[PDB]
Amino acid sequence: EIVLTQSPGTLSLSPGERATLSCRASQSVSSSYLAWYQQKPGQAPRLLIYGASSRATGIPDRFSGSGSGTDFTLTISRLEPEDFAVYYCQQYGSSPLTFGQGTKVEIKRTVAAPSVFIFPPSDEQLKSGTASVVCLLNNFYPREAKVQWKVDNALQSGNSQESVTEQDSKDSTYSLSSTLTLSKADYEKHKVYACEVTHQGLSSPVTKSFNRG
Amino acid sequence: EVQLVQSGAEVKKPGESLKISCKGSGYSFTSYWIGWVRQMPGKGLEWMGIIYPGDSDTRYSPSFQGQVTISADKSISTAYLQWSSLKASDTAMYYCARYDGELDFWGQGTLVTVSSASTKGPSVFPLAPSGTAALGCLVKDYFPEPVTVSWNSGALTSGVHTFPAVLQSSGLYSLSSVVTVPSSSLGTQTYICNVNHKPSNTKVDKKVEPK
Repeated sequence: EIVLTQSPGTLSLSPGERATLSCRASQSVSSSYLAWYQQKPGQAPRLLIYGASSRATGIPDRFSGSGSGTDFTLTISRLEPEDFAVYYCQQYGSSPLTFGQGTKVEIKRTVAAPSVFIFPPSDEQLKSGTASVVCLLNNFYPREAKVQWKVDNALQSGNSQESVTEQDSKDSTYSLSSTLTLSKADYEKHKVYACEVTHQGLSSPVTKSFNRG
Repeated sequence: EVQLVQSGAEVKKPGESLKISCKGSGYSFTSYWIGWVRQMPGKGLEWMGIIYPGDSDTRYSPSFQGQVTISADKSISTAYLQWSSLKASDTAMYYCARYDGELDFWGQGTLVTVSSASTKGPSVFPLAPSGTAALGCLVKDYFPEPVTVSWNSGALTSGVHTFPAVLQSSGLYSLSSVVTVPSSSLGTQTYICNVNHKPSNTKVDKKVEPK
């Protein structure tokens, strides 16, 4: 089969900048049989470009494609807010049909440090035998961030989960919520609960903490 | 206009059978091939196979050959994708699409969730505030997705972040919703998160204040 490799994984650019997205094939593909799709969160993929360089119906002029042999590009000449999405290339010349792994185009803005907040478990939850400790990292950029949970100075690993919001439509930042989960028994055996946050915008790690009780 | 309309979201247990559907309208259904595409959570697009509804000529992607059955009923302009015995690893969004060579029209997708977990309503715990303050709710131990969360019955929207759920080892989901507010408001303004989990008919209002 023909394997399609897209690069970069993530493209970070400001509105008005030119986006150049790459799709490399494991062997030569006729330009007639290379397509690009756009996908927004919670939406089906939409055809953008077909035959390497032709715009699909309804697609604005700022989208273009070029390439042949093993190397293809999708170009967005000047990015609009609505263009920030995931893009997939696809070949349909030789079966089986294959897709690239996708490139996310996200908004580059000025680096912004997270505001950090820690929340102890509720007394109601403790009654049930489990303790959830929550750390919020609010309104930061870029997306990459590190949460390090500490319990009486012991670095925790493997007992936490986190998720991140979609890039904010107004300020282009992200927020992150992390939950440390431990048994009520473990929670009551220890005193100091700390969330240490590392991020590009912080000169040094920020730690928020509480003492149990 | 050309439309492909897929059947609704499915929540299943491992070992159960399932046939999902894709109905075409606004064109000659028996004149075009229909493809099926898988998209696992947070992952890319995968080609599954293709069918010509006119004669049911069917080709499978090598990875899906013998794993699913693709079929069609031309009399009702419908294409199908089916599993005899679902696995948790079949959890994904499934798209049908009309084949031109490229895929020019797409269905809206059918979400298929496969888990050994059973329907369960959430517990809602406060994330209590202790000059910008943050407060919130922890919506813990529910199945399946989704939940809805509002603040003050929709009156509070500014500074709200409702996070994607995480799937715990228990097979149950956990989600947080937070809001940042003036520290000065903490003594005077009531903050209530309104949580609804339709699958279990569990609706909860949690007032959140300093402990």
